[PDB]
Amino acid sequence: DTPAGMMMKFASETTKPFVDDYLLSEDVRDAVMHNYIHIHDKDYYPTKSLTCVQHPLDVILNHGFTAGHGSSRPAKRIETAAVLACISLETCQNEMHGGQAIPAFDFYLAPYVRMSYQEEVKNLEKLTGEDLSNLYDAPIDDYIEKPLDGLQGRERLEQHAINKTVNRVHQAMEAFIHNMNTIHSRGGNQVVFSSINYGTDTSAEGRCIMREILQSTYQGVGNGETAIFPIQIWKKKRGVNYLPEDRNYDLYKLACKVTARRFFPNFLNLDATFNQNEKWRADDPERYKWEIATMGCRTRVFEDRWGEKTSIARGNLSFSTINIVKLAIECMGIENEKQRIDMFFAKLDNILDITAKQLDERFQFQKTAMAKQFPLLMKYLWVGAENLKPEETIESVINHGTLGIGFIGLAECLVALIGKHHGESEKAQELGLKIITYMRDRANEFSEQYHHNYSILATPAEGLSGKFTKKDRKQFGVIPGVTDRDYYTNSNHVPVYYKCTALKKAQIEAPYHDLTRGGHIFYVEINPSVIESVVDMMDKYNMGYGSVNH
Amino acid sequence: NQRNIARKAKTRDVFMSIVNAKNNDITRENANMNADTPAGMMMKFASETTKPFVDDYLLSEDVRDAVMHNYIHIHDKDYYPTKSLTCVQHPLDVILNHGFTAGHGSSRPAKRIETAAVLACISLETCQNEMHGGQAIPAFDFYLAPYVRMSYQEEVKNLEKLTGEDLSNLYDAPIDDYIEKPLDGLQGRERLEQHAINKTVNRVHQAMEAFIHNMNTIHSRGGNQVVFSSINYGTDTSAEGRCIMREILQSTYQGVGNGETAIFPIQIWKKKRGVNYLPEDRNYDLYKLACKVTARRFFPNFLNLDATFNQNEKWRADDPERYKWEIATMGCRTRVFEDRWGEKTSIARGNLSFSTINIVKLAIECMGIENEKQRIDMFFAKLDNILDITAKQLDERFQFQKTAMAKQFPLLMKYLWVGAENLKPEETIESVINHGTLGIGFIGLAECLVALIGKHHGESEKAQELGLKIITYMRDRANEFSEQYHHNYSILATPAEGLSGKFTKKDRKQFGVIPGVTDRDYYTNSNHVPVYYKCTALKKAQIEAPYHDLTRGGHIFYVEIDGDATHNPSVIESVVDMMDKYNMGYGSVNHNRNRCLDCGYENADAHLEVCPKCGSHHIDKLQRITGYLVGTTDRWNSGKLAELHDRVTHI
Ligand SMILES: Nc1nc2c(ncn2[C@@H]2O[C@H](COP(=O)(O)OP(=O)(O)OP(=O)(O)O)[C@@H](O)[C@H]2O)c(=O)[nH]1
Ligand SMILES: Cc1cn([C@H]2C[C@H](O)[C@@H](COP(=O)(O)OP(=O)(O)OP(=O)(O)O)O2)c(=O)[nH]c1=O
Ligand SMILES: Cc1cn([C@H]2C[C@H](O)[C@@H](COP(=O)(O)OP(=O)(O)OP(=O)(O)O)O2)c(=O)[nH]c1=O
Ligand SMILES: [Mg+2]
Ligand SMILES: [Mg+2]
Ligand SMILES: [Zn+2]
Repeated sequence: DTPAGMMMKFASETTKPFVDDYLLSEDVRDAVMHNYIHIHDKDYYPTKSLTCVQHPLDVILNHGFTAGHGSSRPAKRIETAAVLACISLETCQNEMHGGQAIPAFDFYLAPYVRMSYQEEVKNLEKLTGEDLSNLYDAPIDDYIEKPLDGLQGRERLEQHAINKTVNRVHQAMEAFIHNMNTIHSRGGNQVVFSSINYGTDTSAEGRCIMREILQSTYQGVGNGETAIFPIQIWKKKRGVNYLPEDRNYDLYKLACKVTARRFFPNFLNLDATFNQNEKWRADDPERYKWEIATMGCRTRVFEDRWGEKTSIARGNLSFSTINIVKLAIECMGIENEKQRIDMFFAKLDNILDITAKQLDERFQFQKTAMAKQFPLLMKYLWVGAENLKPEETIESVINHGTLGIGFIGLAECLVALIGKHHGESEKAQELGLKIITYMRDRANEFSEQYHHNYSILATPAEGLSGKFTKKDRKQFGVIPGVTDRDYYTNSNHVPVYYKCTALKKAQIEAPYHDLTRGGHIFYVEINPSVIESVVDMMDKYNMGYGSVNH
Repeated sequence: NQRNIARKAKTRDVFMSIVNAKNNDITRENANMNADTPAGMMMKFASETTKPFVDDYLLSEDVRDAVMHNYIHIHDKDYYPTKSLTCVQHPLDVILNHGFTAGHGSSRPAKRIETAAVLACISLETCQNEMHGGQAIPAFDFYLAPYVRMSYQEEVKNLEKLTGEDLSNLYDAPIDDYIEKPLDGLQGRERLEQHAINKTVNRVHQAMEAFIHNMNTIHSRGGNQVVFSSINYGTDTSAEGRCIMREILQSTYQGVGNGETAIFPIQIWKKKRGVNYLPEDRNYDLYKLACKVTARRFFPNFLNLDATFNQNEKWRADDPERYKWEIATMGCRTRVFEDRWGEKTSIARGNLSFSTINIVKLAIECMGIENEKQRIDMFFAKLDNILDITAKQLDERFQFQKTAMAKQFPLLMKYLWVGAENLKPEETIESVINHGTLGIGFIGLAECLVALIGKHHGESEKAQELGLKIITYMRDRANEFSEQYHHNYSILATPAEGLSGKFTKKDRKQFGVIPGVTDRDYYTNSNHVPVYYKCTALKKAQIEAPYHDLTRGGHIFYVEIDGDATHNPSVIESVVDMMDKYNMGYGSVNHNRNRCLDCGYENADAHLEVCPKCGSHHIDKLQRITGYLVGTTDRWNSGKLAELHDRVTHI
C-alpha cells in the first residue's frame, strides 16, 4: 500500500512478462507456463542480479568502503561497526534479490569491543593521568559488569572501563537489532532479509558480543516486542559450545532461554557430516570461513567444485523449484506401481534437464553483467571481485555461486499418488529417499556437464506455498490427500496435519538433510529444556539446520 | 496490427536500454538514481510502466492535450498512482520524545545524542519510502539540543559513579558553551566538569559525523526512491544547539570518507538579523564558519529569514520553541511557509505536487505578429489558458491524493504531518492534506524574452519589466486559483534537471533553431539570467531579486564562482550581503570540483587531468545540476550537460 511497494509491484508486473519473452527458451517457457518450474525471482531477471551472499565484513570494517559517492572510513568502535554492518547489508540488498548474511557475527565484531575498551581506559587515563598502559592488551576473561561497591584503586578503574565497554556493546547490539528490524530499505515490503551466525567465538570479546546480542533479543524491541529481523542462528559445535565442558556452553544455555521466549536464535549444527571441513583448526583466528554459515532463507553454499569449501563471499546465483507433485499426479493413472514409478522418474529426468538448461541460460545472461552494476557486491563482497574493472564482465568470478534446483511437496508427492506419505509409512520413506537421491545424482551430472555448482534445495514455503497447489487443483480437481489442503507440504517435511512426536519427525526428516546440500531445515512447533531436546535430537540424527516456533 | 507491433517493439527497446545500462534520456532522467544497479533498473521499469498509464487513464483530455503539445510538464509522473505527497518538514521532536511504531519496527524515546541522530536518519529514510520528493529536517539544532544535555548528564552520572562525589548541581547548571578544552592545569570538581564537556562534545562529533555519512550513504544506495536529504540550522542561540551546529559544520568541512565532499545532505544556513547575521549577534561566528565551509564543500546554502516574505509576527526571541515560526527550505528549492487556512509555519507540512509551464513555446508561437502590443497580448492570453490548465491538473492530482488512507504512509501520517496524530489507520487524509501547497512552474524566461519579443532580460530594461509583469501575472493568477479551488497555490521557480532539455527538443523538432531561444540544447533556468551571458554577480542579483518575492513556491539565486575565488570566504559573504540588500530569499554559490574516482581527491581548479595523490587516468567533475549535488558528469542529461558546459563564472 506504500508508494515504494506499489512501485516494486509495477516493476515486477512489467518485468515478469518481459523475461517470459525473448529471454526464456522455448522449452523453458513451456515448462514454466505448464506449472512445472517456478523460476524464483523471475522479476530481477533483467537486472542480472544474484540471489544471496555471506558478507565478508572484515574487508568493509578494516578498509572502509566506497560505493558510488558513499565512502566510509575504517571503523574505530563497536557503535560504528554495527552501523557499518547494517549499511553493508542494506547496500547489498539493493543489488541482490535474496537474503544477506553475516557468517561470523561474533568474529567480525570483537576487535572493536577491545578498541572500545581501549577508548574507555584512555578516557580514564586522561581523567586521572595514571598511565594505565598495562590494561590495553591485557587478557580479559568475559567482560562482565559488577556493582563496583568496594573495588577502590586501579581495580575500580579497570572494572569501570569494563562496565562502560559492556554498556557500549549493549547499546550497539540494540542499535543493530532495531536497525535491521525497523529500517525499510529494499524494494516492496522494504524489510531487508538479514541473518547473522554466531556461537563459535571463544574469546572474551566475541563472548561479550554474543551475550549482549542475546540479552537485547531477550529484552525485545521498543516495549518488549519480539524482533522479526535479523534471523539469528546459533552455530552448534561439539567441543566449542555443545558439551557442558565446552567454553561457550553457558551462552548456549542462555541462547536456549532466549529461544524459549523470543524463538531466536536458530541452530546450525556444524557437526553434521556434510558440514565438516578438514581445514578447521580450533586455534586459527580465521577458523571461521571454513565453517558452514546459513541464511534465514535456508540457502546453504558450502562446497565448490573448482575452489575452496567455504561459505564466505559466496552465495546463490539463482534457484528454481520443481513441481514433483504435478508429475506424480500425471503418473497416477498407471495401475502398476513399477511402471508408474518408472514413468515418474522419466518425467523427473526430463524436468531436471529442462531446469538445468534454464539455470545455465540464466547464468549465461548474468555473466555478461559488468562490475559497475554491483558497486558493493562486485568490489568488496564477492570472491575475487577486487580484481574487476568496472567496465569488465563478471564471468571471471560468477562461476563460484550455486545453482539451486528446489523441490516442494514430497509428502504431497506421495500421500495418494504412489501410496502413503513418508511420515506414516516406511515404503514411502524409501521412495522419497530414492527420489531425492536421484535428484542429487542428476545435479552432480548437471554440474559436470554445464561446469557449474548445482545443488538440491528444500525451498522455503514463503512465496510458493499456494502457487502450485491452486493450478494443480484447477487441472486435476480435489484429489483426496494431494490437492485438498490449499497448500503443499514443505519439502521432505512431515505434514503439519500429521500428529507425530519430535523424535519421529526428526528420525524421518534426518536423511534428507544430507541430500539437500543447497538448503534444509528442521521445524519444531511447541522452557529451555525443549530447545535443548531439539538440539540434542539434531545432534543424534545428522541434521544441518533447525528451529523451534510457536 | 502494424501499429501494435511497432508499439511493442518500442516498449521492448525501452525495457532493454535499461537492461543494457546505456546513457539515454530514460536512464538519465534523475541524476541521483543509479540506473546501472538492479534497484535503479527496477525503478526505471516502474517509471516506464507508470507514466503511460497515468497519461492514458488518470489525466484529463485537457491535461493530456497540454502535456503532449509540449506546454505542460507534470513532475514525478511515475509516482502519480501511488497518491504520494512531494515533501515534508520533519517534526523530529515527537519522534525523538515518544518513539514510533512503523511496520513491525518499534522504537522507544531516545536517551542520548547518537540515538537521536540515528533516529533522524531513520525518519528521513522511512518518509522517503513514502514520498516522491526531498526530505528536510527544520530546526535540526533545536530538535537535537535536549539530547546534548542528556548526554552531558549521562557523562556526569558516570563520573559520579566512578568517583562517588555529589555532582547533582552539575545536572541542570547553565553552560555557556560546549567547547572541548585540554585538562592541563585544573584539578578536582572543575576538571571533572570539563571532562564531561570534553566527552559530550566528542559524543556530538560522532553523532553529527555519522549523520553526514549516513545521508551520503543511504542516498548512494536506494532500493526505493533515493534519499534526498536536507537540514536547516542557524537560529538556536543555546549551548546545545550551537554545539550541534558547530559539529555539523566541522564534519562537513572535514568531509566524508577520504576527505571527499558529501553530496548529501544539503545543508541550509538560516540567516536572520539579530540572531546570527550581525557581528553583535550570538551565532555570527557560526555564520562565518558556514561561509568558510561553503567556500570548499559548497555547503551550507543560505536562507534569508529577514526577507519581507519570510517574516512571521509570532516569532519571539525568548520563546522556547521559536522554530515553528521560522522558514525552512527542502534543500532543492521547495518553500512552504504561508497557509490561507492555518498558521504560517513550515513545520510538518510541504508540497503536494507541482507542474511546469513552457512559456517559451507560447512565446515562439506568436512569431508572425509584427506588432509588439498585440504579440504580448496574445502571449498573455496563451499564458492565462495554460495557467488554468495547470491549476486544473493540480486540483485533479489533489483530489486523487485525498482518497489515500493513513496506512499508505505509516510514519508520515502518524507523526510527521500537521494533525496526523488524530487519525485512524483506515481513515483518509482529507482533513490534513489541505495544509500542503500546489506549485505552478515555468522555464526559459531568458529564452522567452528573446527575438520573438526582443532580447533577454540580462541586457535590457524593458525586457526586465516584461519578465517582471509576466511573473506577476502568474502570481496573481495563482492567488486567484488559491481563492477559487480552496487550496494553497504558489509560483515555483522549478528546478531544471530532467526538464532542462525536454521542451527544447520538441521545439527544435517543430519550430527549429531560432537564434537565442532554440539554438542551445537547454532552456535557461526559471527567472535566471543566461549562464552563457557575461554578467557580474551584483548585476545578476539586481536582475533576479524581484522575482523571489513573486515565486513564493520556491526560488534560488545561483552564483557561479571561479576556482581562484573558491578559496576566499569573503566572496560568499558578499553574496549573502547582496541577498540581504535585494530582498532575496534563497541562494547558493557553485564551482566545479575535479575529483579522482579511485581516490576522491577533489581539486579546486577549473580543469584537472590526473590525480596528484595517485595519478588516475581521468578525473571527473562535481557540481550542482539544478537543486542538488551530483557526483559524476556521466549522470547528467545531455541537455543539462550542455548548460553545464556553457556556464560562465560570476565571481
Ligand atoms: N525523492 C526525490 N525527489 C527528487 C529527486 N530529484 C528531484 N526530485 C524532485 O524533483 C523536484 C525538482 O524538480 P526536477 O528535479 O528538476 O524535476 P524534473 O527534472 O523535471 O523530473 P520530473 O519532473 O520527475 O520529470 C523536487 O521538488 C523533488 O521533489 C531525488 O533524487 N529524490
Ligand atoms: C558512527 C558511524 C560512522 N560511520 C562511518 C563514518 C566514518 O568515516 C566511519 C568510521 O567511523 P569512526 O569510528 O568515527 O571513524 P573516525 O575516523 O571518525 O575515528 P575517530 O573518531 O577516532 O577519529 O564509519 C557511519 O557511516 N555511520 C555511523 O553511524
Ligand atoms: C542508538 C540506536 C538506537 N536505536 C533505537 C533502539 C531503542 O529502542 C531506541 C531508543 O534507545 P535508547 O533510548 O538510546 O535506549 P534505552 O531507552 O534503553 O536507554 P537506556 O539504556 O538508558 O535504558 O532507539 C536505533 O534504532 N538505532 C540506533 O543506532
Ligand atoms: Mg539503550
Ligand atoms: Mg569519529
Ligand atoms: Zn587518485
